[PDB]
Parts: sequence; structure tokens; C-alpha cells
Amino acid sequence: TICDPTNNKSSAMISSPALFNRCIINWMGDWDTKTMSQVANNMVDVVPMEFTDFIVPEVNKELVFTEPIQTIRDAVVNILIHFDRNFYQKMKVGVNPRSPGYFIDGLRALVKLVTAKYQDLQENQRFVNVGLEKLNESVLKVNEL
Amino acid sequence: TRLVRGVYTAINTGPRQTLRSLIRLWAYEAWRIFADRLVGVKEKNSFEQLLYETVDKYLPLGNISSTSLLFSGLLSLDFKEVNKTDLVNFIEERFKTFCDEELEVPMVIHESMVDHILRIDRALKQVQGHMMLIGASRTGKTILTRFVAWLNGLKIVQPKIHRHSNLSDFDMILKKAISDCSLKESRTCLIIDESNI
Amino acid sequence: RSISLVKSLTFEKERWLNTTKQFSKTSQELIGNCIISSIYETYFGHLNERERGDMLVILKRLLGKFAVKYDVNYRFIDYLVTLDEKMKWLECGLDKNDYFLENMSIVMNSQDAVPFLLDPSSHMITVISNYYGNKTVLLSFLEEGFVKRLENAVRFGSVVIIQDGEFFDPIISRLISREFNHAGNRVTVEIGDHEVDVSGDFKLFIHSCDPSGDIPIFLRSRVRLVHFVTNKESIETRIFDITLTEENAEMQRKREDLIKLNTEYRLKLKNLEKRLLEELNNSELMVTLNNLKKEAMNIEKKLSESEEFFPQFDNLVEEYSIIGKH
Amino acid sequence: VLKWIPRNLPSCLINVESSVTSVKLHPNLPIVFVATDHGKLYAFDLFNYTIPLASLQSHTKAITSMDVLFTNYTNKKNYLVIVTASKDLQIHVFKWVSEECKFQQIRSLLGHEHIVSAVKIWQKNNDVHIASCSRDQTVKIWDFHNGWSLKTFQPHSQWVRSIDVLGDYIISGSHDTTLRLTHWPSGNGLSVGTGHEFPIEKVKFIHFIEIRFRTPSTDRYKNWGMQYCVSASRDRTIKIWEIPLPTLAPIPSNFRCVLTLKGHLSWVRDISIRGQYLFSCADDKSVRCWDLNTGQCLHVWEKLHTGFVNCLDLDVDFDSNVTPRQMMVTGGLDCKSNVFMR
Amino acid sequence: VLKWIPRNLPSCLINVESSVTSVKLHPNLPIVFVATDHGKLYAFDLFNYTIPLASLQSHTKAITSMDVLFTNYTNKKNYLVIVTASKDLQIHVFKWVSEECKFQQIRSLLGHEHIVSAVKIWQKNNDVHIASCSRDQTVKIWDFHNGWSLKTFQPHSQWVRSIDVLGDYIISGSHDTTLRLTHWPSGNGLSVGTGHEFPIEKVKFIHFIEDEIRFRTPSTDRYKNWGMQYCVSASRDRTIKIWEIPLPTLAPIPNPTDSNFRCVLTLKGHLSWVRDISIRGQYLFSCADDKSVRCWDLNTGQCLHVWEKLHTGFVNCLDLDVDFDSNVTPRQMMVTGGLDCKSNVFMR
Ligand SMILES: Nc1ncnc2c1ncn2[C@@H]1O[C@H](COP(=O)(O)OP(=O)(O)O)[C@@H](O)[C@H]1O
Repeated sequence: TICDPTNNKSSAMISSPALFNRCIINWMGDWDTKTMSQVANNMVDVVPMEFTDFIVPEVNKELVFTEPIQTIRDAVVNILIHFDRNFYQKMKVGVNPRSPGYFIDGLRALVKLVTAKYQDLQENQRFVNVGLEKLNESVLKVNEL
Repeated sequence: TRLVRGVYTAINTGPRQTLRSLIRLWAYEAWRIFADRLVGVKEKNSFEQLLYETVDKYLPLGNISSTSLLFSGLLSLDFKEVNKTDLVNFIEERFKTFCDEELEVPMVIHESMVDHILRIDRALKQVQGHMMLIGASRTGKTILTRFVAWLNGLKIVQPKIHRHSNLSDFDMILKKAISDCSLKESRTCLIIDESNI
Repeated sequence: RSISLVKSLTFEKERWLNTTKQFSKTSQELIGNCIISSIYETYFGHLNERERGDMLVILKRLLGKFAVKYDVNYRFIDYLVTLDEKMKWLECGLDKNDYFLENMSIVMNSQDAVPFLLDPSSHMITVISNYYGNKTVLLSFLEEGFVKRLENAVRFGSVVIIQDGEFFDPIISRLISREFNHAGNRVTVEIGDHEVDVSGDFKLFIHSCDPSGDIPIFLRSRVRLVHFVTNKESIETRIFDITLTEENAEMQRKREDLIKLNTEYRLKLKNLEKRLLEELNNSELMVTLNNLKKEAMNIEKKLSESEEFFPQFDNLVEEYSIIGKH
Repeated sequence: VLKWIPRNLPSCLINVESSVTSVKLHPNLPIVFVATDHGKLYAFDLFNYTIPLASLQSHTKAITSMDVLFTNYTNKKNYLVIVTASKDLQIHVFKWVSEECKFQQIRSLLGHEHIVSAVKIWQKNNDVHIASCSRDQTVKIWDFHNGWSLKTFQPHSQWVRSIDVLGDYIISGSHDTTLRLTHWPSGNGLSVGTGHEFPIEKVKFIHFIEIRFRTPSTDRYKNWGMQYCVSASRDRTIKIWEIPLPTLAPIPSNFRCVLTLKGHLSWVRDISIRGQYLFSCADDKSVRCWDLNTGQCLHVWEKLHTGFVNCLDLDVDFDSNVTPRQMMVTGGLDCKSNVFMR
Repeated sequence: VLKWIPRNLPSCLINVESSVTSVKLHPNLPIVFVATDHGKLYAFDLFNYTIPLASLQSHTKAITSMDVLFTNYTNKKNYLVIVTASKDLQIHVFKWVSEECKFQQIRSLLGHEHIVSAVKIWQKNNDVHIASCSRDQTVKIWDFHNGWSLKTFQPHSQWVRSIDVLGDYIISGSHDTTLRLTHWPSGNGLSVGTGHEFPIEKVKFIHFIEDEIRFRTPSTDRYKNWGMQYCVSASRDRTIKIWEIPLPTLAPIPNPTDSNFRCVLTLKGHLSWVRDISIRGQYLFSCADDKSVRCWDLNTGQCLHVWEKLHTGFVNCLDLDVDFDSNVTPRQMMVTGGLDCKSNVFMR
């Protein structure tokens, strides 16, 4: 198992003719945009996102990594993939393999956060509505007497 | 020679073949032998075009991309081309059992995972067959290797190499694994990581 | 009594109507805010303020491009930090900077990963020790008996801070990667050559006061890396505090007491405003509502009184800024 | 078989926080779904009805209607789909994850400008569609997958209060006492029907089964696929109508009231057809069983709830994918629900 | 009679709320008990199966196995006892109240330290015992009336996955691919059997019957005096093997020269792991992960009929009715439970 091909010790393993002649090399590399999209689609399919209006944007095809965008979830997946690529570009990783760890962790955090935030929003709105109804009923009763 | 041996192994453990089946099998073996070491996507596309040109020139067939060829013996009694979704469902249930039995890890199953475990399977099914997996960290290398070894009934030996360890401890681990493999016929899958050297 | 109650609750009615109007905008910006906060939490832990700003700019470009509305006035501390958390952290000894508040929020909201603390000033060890009190156990990779003490802490359920993080020992990889095995109602992890029980009251923190150290690639991709590096605002604040303490301690103590008391008063006011709505929602009332209203007015009056000193402290701050800048 | 009749007492008694507004029945499992005025959604196990299997505050105001469906894909995995409409002006589409016994919000439908009244679900070869009606006198049609609307029209001068779907034709009942049949895909009015003197409460087709009204009369009606319909209003009268055959892209014309059932002391609220008989709840705290052949009341469940009786549910008997079990559920204004089994 | 072979389609279809992990048949009445991964416990009348007769959620996790027994008291009143084991590390004993059509818990048995994976019930003259195995590598014996343990032995290095009981002998398969037969009351191992390459899923004796059947007739008068000769096993190896048990030195004693089994036949043809096996007359039925049920002929060792795609997922368990016992009449029916949250019933 080799994570960094260009290390001092790992390049010695890859170069070593004793290993290189017997082993079968499987260059797994890093994830492509299709694998990223599949994983993100699977994780964000259990969180309440499509609870609001959404106007489908008009963007170039090469900027889209999922299927053609039809809902908010596709937009979210594309945004996450794009930001991961941009972050790895700015941090000047170069050709070094890019772990998908940040991507996966961000996805899990987003799920865990959206759940609670949506629940809190609707519960607070329900409380406000009940309070308003109580006040209106009390006003009606006062006007009765 | 590797390509010849792979073709023989696939034929000897396969159903009644047809010309199209033979050609697709040969293409799959060529993929596994040659193109698994390729790094860039451009090189992989060039290799796919090379396969198409070779087949047209010498052996005048569906789409023979890497993900369009799925040969496995995990779903039947013989090595044959399998359907994608059946393999996905089978792997999902098997991985649920694996998590419930050995180590619980929340793994999401995608297509490249299926391909990688298929090729790890064909490599661990061979005789004197070893792997060198190269990829970024947290891409499921060790987890998939353990899963496939569990599928094939191997015994996994991850060396417990830590800080303040020397040649004696590694030698003891190696000698123990070798002695088990010989005197007890315990088919073993030894996972050596770069952090252990 | 009914008319007086309605007149007292008119303010609550105004707030509730405002909230009802703002509901649609809040629901529209919810997903964008959540995306921004999650990315802030999982990426920005190891970047300075300038890099955080640039990445926020990039992320907001992306959000705008794909038609995902967000809060134009977004601010990480406002969205993900509550007043109770701020008070507890400050009482524990955390610096008053906003950067440290963001980093502490990042550290304390990581239930999955293990927070790695790059803290050259060794302040966070004391801060966390104050936060967890007696449970805190201090270890380091450079000592003997480390493995046995770690096993005892895991079995018992202490909070563990391991120092010298640049000398990582791979014997704790199972704890780092959370590769447990569930045995009925028991959870076992394999440290060394024998399994131990995981209490569930056990947390792990890795501390290292050495920037430009070395983190093995196995550890770096599995921990939440957070930086605690001094910046301009912290230096200015510390310099001003020392200057005021050595110039006139009376103003220093008075300012600190007023600040703490104001924070407590705002917290209590928020609690009262929540409790009134809960009392209405859980329906005697004509009595409890008036008691809560009177308490709210008393606290508001005290808060209004407490604001008569801040101009003096602003003048003092303006009188001492040159020292901080230089 | 189809002649089962409920006993004189309910087998189960379920208590909730608020007035029950809609009750549905899981097509395959012994599970009942309950919606209240507090916007909370309940799932109750029919054998342990002291604690909900799951609960959820779905809306911020009262829920007005709901509907369920077990998807049938000929390619994917099938699951139960729950759709609810409330006074929030929003429609929420949930999914019942029986593996974990919990809910799963998929998406929400937006666009109605005022309180929504009724919803419906149905499946084509592989397409799932939804329907809705609101006080803004609009009837909207939605795509379950994409989530955006596919059709919109105004079939009533006043506001629609109830709809039902059958193939490509939708019949709507408004606060104005007239019913109306329209052709769904093209949005063309086909005919109307008058005779009630109070706002309609329910309206639904009568489906052809292998009975007096469930059998086609002519061959042209056989080709069309439907002949009759039923409705109930605050007139305290239930009427069986007849749909004049259109100029078959249909082209338009009056519903012939060929029957009338009376006896309820207050507004008739909900109706449901199970084989021969016909069940109807009303505000008089009663449930009536009407013989479709004779047109006479057979059995009465008096004083079932202290308050009004809001809704009834019975398993569909004319669908090859819905086995008609022997159970029904009644939801009442008094925070209680009654379940009859076997 | 006994040559009844099920038809090409089931006569019932039962829908449940989770994956079916174990199924059983009432030995007297047309009633089926079904277990699920939620720990629920159902009971369907076999002619009106659209509603359960009763339901019960006694466990907090997945039920792994269950077994039934109709008590035969010679001098008390008879009833039906149902026992279920789950991953709750517990075993629950129920009584089926027939007239009210309800379940009635009796007690729970504690003591196992990890996942319990099998249970068995059998009756002596007027005694009832329960056997159970778990991941703690211990096979325990319990008393139905008292409720406390009576024996506890560890016969395997890995964890025991399946057991069967014939008189005073218990044969056990384990996660290790080896079988083992021990004498229950004395708790002493007698003989082992190896040859499988994957963990054992099921194992049971082949009881003697009067008729001719290949493996259901003794070979020597010693076997007639000992009452059993053959056992059958199923493993994740996609194979079914018939073993012939060596004779011990009758408390028995392991004869060193005769302490190993002898696989006399191996049945192949399944595409994946074999999950359950059952024997009726001259036929052996099996279900596997390949979504199919086989029917082998015990004489020729061949597959007579195949039920392809009976379930859309894995087929977890079978159940036929015991024929070697006089008190249980072998009715013509069998039930299958699968991962697709459905159970099929074949009748007549
Ligand atoms: N498909 C996936 N879905 C979810 N997590 C994944 C996936 N692939 C890899 N991971 C992550 O990678 C880790 C497991 O992979 P592992 O084999 O331990 O890593 P490596 O071998 O690359 O060091 C976990 O953190 C896991 O979340």
C-alpha cells in the first residue's frame, strides 16, 4: 500500500526490481469527478434540501460534473466538487495525489448540519405561529366583552 | 506471458465461449495486464483507441472501455462477464455482512470501487500473485483489500509495526507468518504499508 | 388585566410578525449558510485570515454561479456560536480574539475526527484543562508507560491530551481512525496487542507546539488540523490590557466587570424571551406572563444603565492605539 | 371477501395531541398514518398503538389532506410515498423508510398562492404524478421526480375543495356547489353537474369492478372506462351522478343525478367505496353503510367520536397491486382515531 | 404422502416490515411464525394472511434464530412453546395462547457474553431443555422450568454458528470450517470433521426412518443400538456435504483411531453461500444467496428441481415439517424467508 509515490522510501519500493517484477501494479490514483459525484449524490440524498424555489442555472457543460442540473442537490454536488478542485489548486499541491478526505468530511458535516438547522427553523416558526394565534384569539375574546 | 496465462485461466474456468466472448475476454485481460499502471486519463483513452485499432486490424463486438468490461466469478460457478447492477447489489449485501462481522466502516459503493475489487480479486485468485496498490490516502485501499481477502477466505496479517521497532520485530512477524503458511496451510494475505518500512 | 396584558405583549407581537416576514428569506438562505459553514469547518482550520478570506470569496463566487442563495451578511461566529459557548470558553481562559473563537468552535464541533492542535504558545492545553476540569489527563508520545496510561484512560473514560504530536506513534491508529468492533452492548478497540473497552466518555486531543514539524500522511488526512497562531488583533489587545493594567487598574476592573455583567444580562434576556414563548406554547398564564415581563423590563433597565461607561473606554482605547500599532 | 362489514366496536383506539384531519393506511403493512391540526405527522403500529412508530412536525400549520402510494417500477427499488398539504401553502413529499421505521422528506412542491385543500397521487408506466387544489381556484399538476409543475388551470369561479384523478380526467368540487369534469393533459372542460345547494366536501369516481353502479352500461362507456361518480356536500345528501360521454383530445353536457342518499343529521364529510357497499362519515358523529343496490342505509355507528368524524380510509378494491384487506380507520375532531380490523 | 414435491408457484405471499431471519411452522395448526431484523415476531394464519394474528417486539435488535415445540406431558396441559434468540445477548421464551391468538412471554435467559446465534428445543420423558450457541464460543444448556443453566462447554476455537440435538449428543459447526460432535450431559468432545473451506452455516443429524432411503437406514447393529449414523452440513463454500460419524467407545469415550468424520458425498450446484437445509423422506431441500431453492435426491445425489428467482434477494431460511417423529404429522407445506422482506408459502 503506497500513498505517496514520490517519497524517498516509496520510490525505492516502486523501483526495486525484486518487487517490480513479481507484483501487479494497480495505479488507483485519486478520485475523478464521476466518483466524486456518485459519492456526493449518495450522501446528500437523505437530507432535506429541496424545500424552496430553485431556478435552474445556465452554465457550460464542462462546468457540470453531474447529470444536467434539475434540482438543488445537483447544484450542491457541483459546488462541492468545484470548491474542492479550487482549494487544491490554490494550496499548490501540484501533482501530489489529492486525498478525498476533505470532500468526504465536508459532506458529512453538511448533512449533520442541514438536518438540525432545518428542524430548528420549522420548530421556531411553529412556535411563532401558535403564539400569534393565541394573541389573536385573546383579542377576539376581549372584543367580545 | 501474463496475458497468455490470464486468457488460459479465464477459458479453463469459463462457460462455452463464442467469438465475441473470446475477443471481449482477451480485451479484458489486455486491460488488466497493460493499462492498470497508466496514470493519466489521456493515456487511458489512447490505450482504448489502441485496443480498438488492434481489434479492427487483426480480428475483425460491444464497447470495450474499462468500466464496460466486468468479468467475475463472484456471481456464478464460472468466470464470465457479469451485469453491473447485480454486482452492485451483491457487493452491497456482502459489505453489510463484512461490516457487521469484522470492522464497521461506513463505505459508499461506487463503480470504480467495484472495478478495483474485481481486479484485486483476480490478483488474489492467482498463484504467486501479489499487489502493489498506489493511490491517494483515504481512497479505500486497505479496506478494499481486507474485504476482498475476506471474500476469498484468506487470513489477514497486518504487521503491528510501531515507533521504537527494529529489525527483530519485523523478522519475528515475517517468520511467524511464513511458519503459519507452511506448517498450518493458513492461506495468508500480508498487507505491507509504506509507513511500516 | 386582559387589556394590560395585550399591551405588554404588543412588543412580542411585533417581534413575531417580523420573524414571520423573515421566514421565507431564512428558508431560502438556509442551504447556502449550511454549505458555507461546513466548508469553513472542514477546510479553513489550517489557514490564516487572508487565505480564509480568499477562499470565502471563491466559495461565494461558486454559490452565486449555481443559483444557491445565501446570507449576504454571513459571519461564522454568529451562525455557529451561541452565547453560552462564548461565556464558557472565555471563562475557561480563551483569548478574546475572533480568530481564536472561530478555531475553538472548529475544535469543539468535531465529533468524528480527532482535533490536532498546532499551538506554539501552549495556551490551549490550559484552556482545555479548564474546560474539562478533573477528567483531563496529560500524556505525550515521548514518555514511558504511555501505552498503559492510554489504555487506562480509554477504559475509564478520561479526556486525553497527548503532547509532542510531531512524534506520532502508529500504535494508536485504531483510535485515530475509529476502527472499533461492537460486541453486543460493548465497544472494543485494539491498542497494541490486546483489545480494551471504549467508555464513551473518552475524547482525544493531540497537541504540538512545533510549527514546521512533521505529520505522517496517515495522521494528516484523518485529523482536524487547527492552527493557533498570534495575529495583529491579539497583539493589540494584549498590549492594551497590559498598558491599562499598569496605568489605572480601577478602569481595568470596572471595564471587565461591566463587560461580564452585560454578557450575563443579555444571556438572561434571551432566556426570558424564549421562556415566554414556551409558556404560551405549553397551554396561571396571566400571572407567569406578567412576572416574566417585569423581570425582562428590570434586566433591560439594568442593561441600559450599564452602557453609560463605554464612551470613556472608547476614548481610552483611542488614547493608546499608537503603542499597539508600533 | 368484499362483503366484510365492521363490528360494532373498534379494535384499536389511538390518542394524539390535536384534532385528526387526515388518516391513511399503509397498503401492505398494518400501519396507520395520522395528521393533525398541529402539522404533526404520526405513524402508528396497529398492534402497539400507545407510542408512535415515528413522529414528525412536518408543517407549521394544520394539515389539510394527504395521500399514500407504493411505487411500482418495472426496472430501482420500490417504496411508499407520502404526500401532505397544509395551510403553509406548501406540499411536502415524504418517503417511509420501513427498514428504519422513520420518515424521509424527499422534496416540497411550491407555487400555490393560498391554502391548499386536497392532493392525489398516481403512477403511469414509470411516471409518478401529483395533483392539488387550493383556495386560489387553481388546480396544479406536478412531476414527482423533477419536482416542478406540468399543468395549471382554473376550473371553477369559486375555489375547489376536492378532486379525484382517473387516467387523464380530473373531477373537481368547489365551494360553489357545482362539480366539473376536465381533461387533464389538455386542460379542456368536458361537462359540469349541479343540484347541490351547499358547498361540496368530497368527490371521487366509481371504478369498474367485476354491483349496481360499478358495471358499465354500454360498450362506448366500456371503451371510455368510466361511467359514474359520487359526491357529498354540506347539503347532508350524497348523490350518484352520471358523466355524459364526451366528443371523443376530447371535446365537450350535464351530470345526471341518478340517485340520492339522505339520513345524515349534519354535513357529510368523507366517502369511501368498498365493493358493494358505501361508507360515509359526517359531522353528526356517525358512520353510515349504504347498500349501492337498494340505496338504503344498512348499519349505523352512532356516537363514534364525541366531536365530528373527519375522514375514513379503506383499501382500494379495484387495483391489482392493492390487496383489499379487512380494515378501516376513522379520524375524529376529538383527538382520537378508531381502527376496525377483521 | 412423503413424495410430495412443491409446485412452481407459492400458494401465499406474506409481506413484513424487514428482512426475514427465521421462519417456523405450527406443528398442529395452519399458522406460521416469522422473525425479522427489527426483532419483531409475527404470526400469520395460513388462509387469511393479509393481517397477522398477533405481533410482538420483545428484542431490541435483530432476531437471529427461533424454534418451536409442542409439549407432550404424560401426566399439566399441553401447549406450544416458542423460543427466540437475538443480538440482544438474550433468549426469550414465549407461550402461544391459541384461543385468544396472542403471545405470552414466560421468561428470559441470560449469561451469554456476545451474539447468540442459534437455539434448539427438545423434550425428554417430562423434561424440556434449551440449547444455545453464541460468539463467546460457548454452547449452553438451559432448563425450561427452573430457568437456570445446566451445562456450559466450549468446543471450538472460533465461535459456534449452528447446533443440533439428538438425544444426548450435540453436533456443532463454527466460524472455523470444522464440525464437532460432543456428548451433552458429560460435556466431552467425541469426534471432529474437516473439509470445508468457509464457515459452517447449518448442520443437523439425518434421523433414521422406516422404509429404501440411502442415508436414513443404519449400517451395523451397533448403529441401530446407537440410533444415528449420518449428519449433513452447509457452508459458505457453496457446498452441501453428507458426513458419516465414527462410533465412539460407549459416558462415551473418543476412540483415537476413529475420531474423525468421513464425507461420503458432496452436493454442488449453488451459485453462492448455502443458508439452510431440510430433509423430508428421500429429498434434501436447500436455500442459498442465489435467490433459489434446490431439491436434491438423497439416493443419486442429484438436483431434481430448481426454483430460480423465488425471492428478489437472499433467501435466509427454509422450514419443512419434521417427519421422523410420530407426534408431528408431516403436512404438505414449506415456507421460505428472504431478504426482500417477503415470505412465500407452498401448500398442497
Ligand atoms: N467510498 C467511500 N465512501 C466513504 N468513505 C470512504 C470511501 N472510500 C474511502 N473512504 C474513507 O477512507 C477511509 C477508509 O479507507 P482506508 O482503506 O482506511 O484508507 P487508505 O487505505 O487509503 O489509507 C475512511 O476514512 C473512509 O471514510
